[PDB]
Amino acid sequence: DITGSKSIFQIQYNNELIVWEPFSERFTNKFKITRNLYKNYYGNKIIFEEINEDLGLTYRYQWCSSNQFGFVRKSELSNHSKNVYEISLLDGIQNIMPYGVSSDLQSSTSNLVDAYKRSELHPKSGLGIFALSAIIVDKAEPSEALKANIAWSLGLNNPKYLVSSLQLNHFRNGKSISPEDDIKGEKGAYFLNTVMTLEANTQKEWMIIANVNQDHSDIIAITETIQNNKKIAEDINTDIELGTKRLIELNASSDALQLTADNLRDTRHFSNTLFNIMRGGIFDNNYQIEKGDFSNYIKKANKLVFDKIDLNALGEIFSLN
Amino acid sequence: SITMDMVSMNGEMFYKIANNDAMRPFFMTIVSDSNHWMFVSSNGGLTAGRKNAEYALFPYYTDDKITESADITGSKSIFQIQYNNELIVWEPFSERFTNKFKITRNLYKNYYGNKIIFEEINEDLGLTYRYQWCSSNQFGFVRKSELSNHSKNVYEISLLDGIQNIMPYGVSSDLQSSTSNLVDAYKRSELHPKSGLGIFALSAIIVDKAEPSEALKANIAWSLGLNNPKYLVSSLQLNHFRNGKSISPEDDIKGEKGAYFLNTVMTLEANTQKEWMIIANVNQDHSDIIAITETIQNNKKIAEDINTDIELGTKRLIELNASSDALQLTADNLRDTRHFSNTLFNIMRGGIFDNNYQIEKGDFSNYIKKANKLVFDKIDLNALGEIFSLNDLNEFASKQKDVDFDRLALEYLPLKFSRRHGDPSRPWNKFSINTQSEIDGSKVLDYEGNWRDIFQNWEALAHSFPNFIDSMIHKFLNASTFDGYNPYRVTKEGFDWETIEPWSYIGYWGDHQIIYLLKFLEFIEKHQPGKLHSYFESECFVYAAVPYTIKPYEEILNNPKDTIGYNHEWEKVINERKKSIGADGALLKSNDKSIYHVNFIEKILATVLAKMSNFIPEAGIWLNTQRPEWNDANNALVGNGVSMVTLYYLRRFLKFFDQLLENSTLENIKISNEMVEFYHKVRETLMENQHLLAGSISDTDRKVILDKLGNAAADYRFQIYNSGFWGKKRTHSMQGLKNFTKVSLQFIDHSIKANQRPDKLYHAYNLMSVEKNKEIAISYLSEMLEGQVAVLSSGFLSSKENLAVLDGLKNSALFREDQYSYLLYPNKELPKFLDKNTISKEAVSKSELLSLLVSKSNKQVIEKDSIGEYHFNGEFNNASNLKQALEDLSQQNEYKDLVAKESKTVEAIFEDVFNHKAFTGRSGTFYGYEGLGSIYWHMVSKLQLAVLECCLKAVEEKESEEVIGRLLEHYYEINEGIGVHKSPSLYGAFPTDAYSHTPAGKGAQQPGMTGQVKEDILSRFGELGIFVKNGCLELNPCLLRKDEFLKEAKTFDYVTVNFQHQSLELVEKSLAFTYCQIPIIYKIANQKCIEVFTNDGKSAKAASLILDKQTSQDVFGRTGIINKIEVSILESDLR
Ligand SMILES: [Cl-]
Ligand SMILES: [Cl-]
Ligand SMILES: [Cl-]
Repeated sequence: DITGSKSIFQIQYNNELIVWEPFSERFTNKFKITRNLYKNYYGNKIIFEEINEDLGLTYRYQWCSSNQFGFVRKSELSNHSKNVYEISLLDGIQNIMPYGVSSDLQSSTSNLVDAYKRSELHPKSGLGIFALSAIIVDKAEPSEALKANIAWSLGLNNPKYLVSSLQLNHFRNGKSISPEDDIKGEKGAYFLNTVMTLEANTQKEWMIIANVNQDHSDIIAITETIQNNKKIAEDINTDIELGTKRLIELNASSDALQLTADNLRDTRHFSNTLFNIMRGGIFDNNYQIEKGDFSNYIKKANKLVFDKIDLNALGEIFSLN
Repeated sequence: SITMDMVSMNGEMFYKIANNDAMRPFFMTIVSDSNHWMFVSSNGGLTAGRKNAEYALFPYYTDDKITESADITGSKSIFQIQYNNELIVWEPFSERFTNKFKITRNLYKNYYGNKIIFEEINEDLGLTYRYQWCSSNQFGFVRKSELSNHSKNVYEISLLDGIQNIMPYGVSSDLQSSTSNLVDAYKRSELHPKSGLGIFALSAIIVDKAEPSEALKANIAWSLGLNNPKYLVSSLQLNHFRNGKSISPEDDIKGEKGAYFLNTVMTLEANTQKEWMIIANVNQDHSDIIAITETIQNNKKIAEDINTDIELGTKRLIELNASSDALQLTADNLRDTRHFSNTLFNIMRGGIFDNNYQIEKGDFSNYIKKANKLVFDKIDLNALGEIFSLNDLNEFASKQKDVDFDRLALEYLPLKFSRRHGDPSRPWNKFSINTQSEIDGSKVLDYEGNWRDIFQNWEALAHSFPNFIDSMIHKFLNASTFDGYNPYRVTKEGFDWETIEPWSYIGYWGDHQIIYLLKFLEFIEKHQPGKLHSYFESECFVYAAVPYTIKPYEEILNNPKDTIGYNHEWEKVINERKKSIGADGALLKSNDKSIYHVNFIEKILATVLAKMSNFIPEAGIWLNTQRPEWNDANNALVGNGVSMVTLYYLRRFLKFFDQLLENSTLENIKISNEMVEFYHKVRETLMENQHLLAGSISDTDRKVILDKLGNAAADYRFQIYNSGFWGKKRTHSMQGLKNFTKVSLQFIDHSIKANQRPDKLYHAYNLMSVEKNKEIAISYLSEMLEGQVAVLSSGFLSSKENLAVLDGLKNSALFREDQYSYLLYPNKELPKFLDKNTISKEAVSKSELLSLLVSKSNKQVIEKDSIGEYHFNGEFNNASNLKQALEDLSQQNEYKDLVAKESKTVEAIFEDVFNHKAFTGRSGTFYGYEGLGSIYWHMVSKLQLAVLECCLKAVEEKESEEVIGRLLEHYYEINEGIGVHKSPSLYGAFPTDAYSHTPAGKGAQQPGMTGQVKEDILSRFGELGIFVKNGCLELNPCLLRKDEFLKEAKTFDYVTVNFQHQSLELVEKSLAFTYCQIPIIYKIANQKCIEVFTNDGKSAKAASLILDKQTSQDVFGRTGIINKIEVSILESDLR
């Protein structure tokens, strides 16, 4: 309810404002709903889905990974009713950690950490910066926090932004929010607020991207991309699919791929193999070895041997043979 | 919408916050007379237990997580209500059914702070549900439930009500915090069918050892008041019921969080109410559980016995608090309630005396045994009874002719009820309420506390028990070191010092000595004039052996952050003496004796000379002892920081001492031979530099003076660390000491005059640096509240100057508008993330190294972003990270030379970007606690007391009524800021409860045991005109407002010194309070008069409001001779 994905919709139906908060337990048995959960055959994507059967509205969000961009939350709001709906939506992620809090400190002393939080919005780009005012340390010495966690968005028109969960309940109670760009002392969050007309038999999509361990240069690169790169959505989707492709290549090298009459068995063999190579490893490239890695390994193993053996006769890459 | 009213609930008065759910949830401590603790949010989320976190009923987490846990932990109630042919589900206090019903939520807390009620009105159904938490020494926690039908309908209701996420016995708070999932696998919750009692245990105590580990205790919950209940011992079916279905009884659930739920079906008629209770307790063995099961089955009056024990709890709470003058009755119950809670939080932290001035032989005898085995063997306590007074002990001691017994007898403090101030909002502090023996639950007479916290609490406590002041003074002095400092903690047994575990080091706090000692010395001289004089030549004081070596002066000057080593060899000798003697083994010996004894004059010189040895003219007292002063958040000022704050209080200390010496008729003093050189070198340094005070002091002369003072201290301590005290003393002139005090005051006064700002505020903390190794330069820091508090406390400024300071303060950046009170230092905008760390293009291009690193796309030190701006590497926290990176670069051939050439240049660019030379600590770099925009209430209340003392000075010296009036206006406004009359939404909690701080973005944070309360106790006594001077009590308000006086008749229920609960009838135009637990009634009258009523049935009247010394001693001595005092006050003297 307080951490991760959160979505609230204010829907004009008749001359009534109706509030729907999918995946929450905030409105028990208010609506007939169906919840479905999806996971892909490779295990690297998951979709949460709620159908509001009273409104003929479905909300889905999907988690994907991107080596380049971090985590990508892809959202779809689908109107399969015969009605046109005026919807004001608040959607995003909450209890975003700032960079540089140890897991130990967050576990034992979360309240103290809050006093060091500062969440900001970069106005031009809509990117959210989740940082500390200082790295928390016992020493009586300066301790600058020069990295951040981030979240940003594509696909919604002229959004208002929150960088905290302070106004979430106000929205839940059918009221409108004020934009935030600088909140101190509170759990980080990243929410988009937009108003849209969702026609019958139509679907609206958007995505939120979040990443960790970002320095000033990393953040400027994203802000520039948001402003100048017309194909940024495509580049994100390309990097997601590259991820799947690389996952398949790793696993397939350990005989993960089978096709029988029974996809459950085929899928289980895939995941078995993945969990095996995740724990024990997979070979880099068949029986191929790199001179540089091998040379470093010998250096650490036995300095006498490393001094004595001349590896010049071997190429930059060579086989086990 | 959010109002606060007084409301009777079942015949008991509570404060009610209406619509409490419109406030951001706030955190509370529910107090007990016993060993209960309970930390609860206004939303219902809680942790609770007995003694400490290792006997938690509900899991012990930080206050954010407690607040966030309300849906799954603690109280839970679901009602299935048949109306029409519809089953309607209502879950009060939950967020499960948002806006399903029109509801009102109200929160109640009683005047004593030991009961809380949560209430939800379902306005659509005309149904109200309330539950109340109470404590019982015998039974544990009691949750009293009421379901009230105020509709015109009859309802068929099936209810599920109880408590969930009940801890099993024997889970450590550490394990529950870090590994709660593993704990679940060991849980087994059971129901005892015959009784309905729930048993919450582990299958085994969780341990790393490969050994059996039986879990032979449990937590329990049981119930009264419901007919034929079904029971759940888990939350597994909660959601089934939430969805309108019926439940199956449970009596054995493994692997799941414990819960205890009752299910019954009832017909609730119109205009009727149903009641029940749940009782829960911790740390129960098989015998304990059988006793409850038997009681449930056979004891017809068990409900009454529970209610009796709850009320006994309240009564005992009142008796404890009343003994420290907690009970007042004025026209304003908010003020009366705040005074009650202030006093409670004071005695909770510092303790309360067991029984007036009464001492038990057994406790006392055990204390002597632990203190000094030689003394214990030698002293025959037969002549004393099983119980005896402080006076009886003094008389007994006077006959034994043993100075070590004198000291131990005097130091004895029969305190109880103290505990450390840890809680979910102060999770770095471990707490344990160790007030009942583990063997038989009898009272425990013990105490422990951090130096500053406990001596602060005791100043307020002493007012109610004045004859213990000598005890406190000796405890303080005798726990001080020869080099003028003290260990970090005091205990009944003696004292504890910090040890070294890293970047871990020990030290001494600069503020610990002067002001805290002074308040006690001021107290005794008011109550017992001449008593301090009687100790001038009495060699009954000792020196605490704390094994810290303060380094030579030249090493301190060289690096004033590296100044104190732990002496492990000294430690071994102490531990050996402790085995051989007891606690007294931690006292310095001499060449001659096991325990070295000195007089009061020597003890004062020890602490004064240590401070003066760190005196930097025009700057203050150097902070160079590896610990800060009061403000931990400015802890990086240790090293080059200098305290004007301590100098201001030293001015007050030395003026007091100057007058004390002047009133003496002793012609000589007697001090350790070793101290003579030190005392003389310091005195001489000041005498021969006094000519400089005609103007300002150069940086050259500043160093000449500090070098002489510092070298003198260093030679003294070197001699004692290496050779010890030889045991000989020398006779010197009293005139010479008066000369020393006078010249010390001349230097301090000159320094004060050099520390006024243009805005009329005073400097709090300055910086020093050593220049051309021949000069000491001073620079200045921001305006700080603490400086204003200290200079206004100094006694140095005139009334007009005090008022100019306070006018400056009101108009300064320290005034925070929304709460109309004071910050510690200005709020400031910190740089936003993308503004923190940019290197100018010019600086990069002018550096060959940085330009080369950019060229080669090396990112170890500097990186260039895609709009062409330059940044230091994002991993750097400070210069030490930069240095390390430059050394890594210097391993590479192409960088080696440039790194050697430009390292200093690059480091200077770093310092230019980050300005770390200006860092004073986390105070300027965070947004809670002592941080930016935060009001830290203890310091505001110290300001209030200082302003009061300024008001009393102006009245006394007969300033113009304009000056008196303007000073009083400051007093009343500061008091308003404290917030007792604010709305709950502005205060952010119950305004009658103290909290540590209010940050910029939230209401009050950290409930209860703040040191603020001791200041507000003292200010309240000042307001009521309770003054002691020349051994005489005066009851004569000059600052008290007319509106404090009652507008209607009221009954004052109070407790006498002999624990009798009695009543007085007050009329209009009067009020009441107690002092030394005597009730005092003020009444408005045509003529001043005091009337003393004695237990012989007589009374005695005079026009003077100053009592004589003998009558005053009868008050202070708590002998029950005086029954009450009535004081007739002029309307024209009220404000
Ligand atoms: Cl502690
Ligand atoms: Cl303490
Ligand atoms: Cl001696």
